[PDB]
Amino acid sequence: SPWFGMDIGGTLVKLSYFEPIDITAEEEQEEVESLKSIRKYLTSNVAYGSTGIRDVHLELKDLTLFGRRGNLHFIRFPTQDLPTFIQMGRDTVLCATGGGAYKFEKDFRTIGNLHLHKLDELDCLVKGLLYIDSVSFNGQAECYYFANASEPERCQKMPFNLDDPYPLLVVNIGSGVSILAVHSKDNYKRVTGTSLGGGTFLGLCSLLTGCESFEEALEMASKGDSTQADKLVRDIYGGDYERFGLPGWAVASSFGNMIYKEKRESVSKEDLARATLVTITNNIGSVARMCAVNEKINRVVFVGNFLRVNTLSMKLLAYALDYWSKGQLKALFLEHEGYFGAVGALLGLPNF
Amino acid sequence: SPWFGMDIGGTLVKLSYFEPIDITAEEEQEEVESLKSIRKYLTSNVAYGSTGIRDVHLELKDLTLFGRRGNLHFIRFPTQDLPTFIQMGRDTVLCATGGGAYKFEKDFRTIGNLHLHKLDELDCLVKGLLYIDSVSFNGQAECYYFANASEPERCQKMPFNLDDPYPLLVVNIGSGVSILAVHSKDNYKRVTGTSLGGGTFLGLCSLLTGCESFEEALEMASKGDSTQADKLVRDIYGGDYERFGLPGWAVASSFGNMIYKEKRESVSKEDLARATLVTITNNIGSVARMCAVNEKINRVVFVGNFLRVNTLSMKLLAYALDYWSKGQLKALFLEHEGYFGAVGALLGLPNF
Ligand SMILES: Nc1ncnc2c1ncn2[C@@H]1O[C@H](COP(=O)(O)OP(=O)(O)NP(=O)(O)O)[C@@H](O)[C@H]1O
Ligand SMILES: Nc1ncnc2c1ncn2[C@@H]1O[C@H](COP(=O)(O)OP(=O)(O)NP(=O)(O)O)[C@@H](O)[C@H]1O
Ligand SMILES: N#Cc1ccc(N2CCN(C(=O)Cc3ccc(C4CC4)cc3F)CC2)nn1
Ligand SMILES: N#Cc1ccc(N2CCN(C(=O)Cc3ccc(C4CC4)cc3F)CC2)nn1
Ligand SMILES: [Mg+2]
Ligand SMILES: [Mg+2]
Repeated sequence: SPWFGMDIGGTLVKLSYFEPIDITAEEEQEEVESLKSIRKYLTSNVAYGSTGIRDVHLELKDLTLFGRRGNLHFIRFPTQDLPTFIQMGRDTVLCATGGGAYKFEKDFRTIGNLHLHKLDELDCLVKGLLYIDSVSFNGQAECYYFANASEPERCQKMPFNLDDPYPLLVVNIGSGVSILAVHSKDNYKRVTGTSLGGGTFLGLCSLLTGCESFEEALEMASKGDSTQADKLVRDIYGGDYERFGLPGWAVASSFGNMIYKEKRESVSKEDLARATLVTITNNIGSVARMCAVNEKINRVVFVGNFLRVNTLSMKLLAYALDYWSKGQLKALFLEHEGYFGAVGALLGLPNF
Repeated sequence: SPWFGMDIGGTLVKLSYFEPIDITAEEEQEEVESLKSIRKYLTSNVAYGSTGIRDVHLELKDLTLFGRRGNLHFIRFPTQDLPTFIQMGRDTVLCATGGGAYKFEKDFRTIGNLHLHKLDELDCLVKGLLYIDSVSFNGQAECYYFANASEPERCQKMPFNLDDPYPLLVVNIGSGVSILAVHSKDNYKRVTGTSLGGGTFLGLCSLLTGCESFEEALEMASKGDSTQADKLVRDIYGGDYERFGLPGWAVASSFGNMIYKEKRESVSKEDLARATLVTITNNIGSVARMCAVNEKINRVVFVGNFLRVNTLSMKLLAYALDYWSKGQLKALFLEHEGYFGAVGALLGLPNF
């Protein structure tokens, strides 16, 4: 059957699909038309229906997997549209992770003779992350950081080597946030999590601005000034709070200037969008910092699709983690950050 | 002069005023009419102007302070109205803390010959907290907790002894949040803080519901169902996430159900108010838990005026801290929780 791994999250389904490129003359004959139809449908289209997208820039080319050569593809669509996906399927052994592997188990079994194997999401995350870093991103680094994140005229994306990846703090920013401490390939734990994640950004942003997509929320945020909504240390002290080394620009109270009616009446949608992004991002960084200090881990890698096409939040994490840790922690990022669970699920295929 | 301590915060001014009750016959003669006017104005009124309030239930009666007996009064008004207060004053040595002791220093000096002594807010907090617990609340405990916070038919306020108060984690919930680690009477530090505090509750609540006061925000929240806005673990998994011991009722994504337009169209203002309260309160508890674990401190005391007339948030903190710490941390509360800085400032009077 086709080789897939699927991560069904609260918001997005992520699918990794291995396309064989070493099909022999005989193998092409002994392939049933439905399979050929699936393969050409997936490789000849970049949009699937109205909401499915293949992230072509992420494709791993000429990967050797399970003794075959092929291309590894990365595909996403909203969990809300999983009924369409399953209905297309009713027109295979499926390794699946994420909460939806449990929630929609019975729905996947409406596909006759389909074998569903549920795999744990944080176990799939770690395996897929380590795997993709190991094979490289088509010879480039999978992992990167922002050099000189405190100086904007210097701040720039730079590769980071994870050849000895342990220990590692993994911050998975999906709908919510899970924080993992990875000590070895088989020794890892979920430290804690936070409820203020990507779904909070998008949910609050939609309530406050009427935006109707993640991308629109980011576009608004890019044009806004969060300090129109937030109360800063300098709004309370008139300057820095020197005694505890708090700079005047630090946010003392997120949305704290919105207690004044006249400020609520002058704030723009874009300002609110940016304050929402800054609020969520700073809280993620601060929780990550506290977990890193507690776990005695100085490398903090951020994954999940909150950071997809979201350089604002990545740069804010890079600057804030370095600034508030006095340079003791470094923020790391991965090119395939939304897809590690799906890859880890695909990697469980030989166990079945 | 009258004995005052003042804490000028980002949102509220808190004032502690010592009323002597041992005035002798001669002392009453040698008292100038303006002073007599101030004392009778403060003791014969409970509302001052349109926005000042004396919290009569908090009064400490027949306290011995600086070798005199008197009553200690607790008074609050919005920082926005400090210009009115200063203008009334222009119709004394003032010990003052909070960010506004710095920001409004020049304004206080418009009162002729007034000596302003700025004192550090976290230093005043610790001194005032330890002092009030030491003298008791008119013979009752200043400190309390909620017994059996996990069972609602049993949950009840109970006194807690702080006679050896160290070590102590103090979580000061004002506009934002400061977290203090107190190891002794003279050994304490600010561990960290969070920007998601009382001003975030009130600012977001006002944006989302149009409420026009803290009390109205709490009244709305009391009638709402936060699960109409939040995405829970059971919304993602269909039940518990057993592998990591996450119950189905845990919030996976605050406001995470608001990414769906039809849910934004059915959610009530009250639901949004409660989701705002729950979001802020859970984040405060979770940050407090992480700091307590890092500081190796198991007693966590919550202060500041976010918790004033706010039993919902107190009970949520009590339950959440006990539940998520598996009973290793206990949430503590103080009857005079908004006023410790003002008291600590008053206690610095003999140094000048
Ligand atoms: N096209 C998109 N649609 C929706 N959300 C998007 C999109 N692109 C990025 N995001 C963001 O990515 C988040 C979801 O990230 P993701 O890692 O896929 O979480 P999930 O796995 O679906 N949720 P979870 O069950 O908590 O692990 C959303 O909350 C948004 O902030
Ligand atoms: N009458 C009220 N008016 C405004 N806020 C209130 C009131 N009663 C309670 N609150 C809450 O109490 C918070 C302020 O608490 P408080 O401890 O007085 O902070 P502050 O000292 O003024 N701010 P900060 O400079 O950060 O220390 C507000 O954010 C509200 O959530
Ligand atoms: N990555 C990462 C990362 C990102 C942010 C972060 N912060 C920790 C420090 N903060 C704070 O104390 C926020 C704060 C709260 C209250 C006050 C009172 C007026 C005195 C002042 C005041 F500043 C702000 C948030 N930590 N880490
Ligand atoms: N006092 C105190 C206190 C209050 C709350 C608290 N929480 C820590 C545990 N939380 C979490 O992991 C929140 C969370 C995030 C993501 C997910 C993913 C679907 C799997 C699931 C998921 F549950 C919730 C917040 N901790 N302490
Ligand atoms: Mg996920
Ligand atoms: Mg204060």
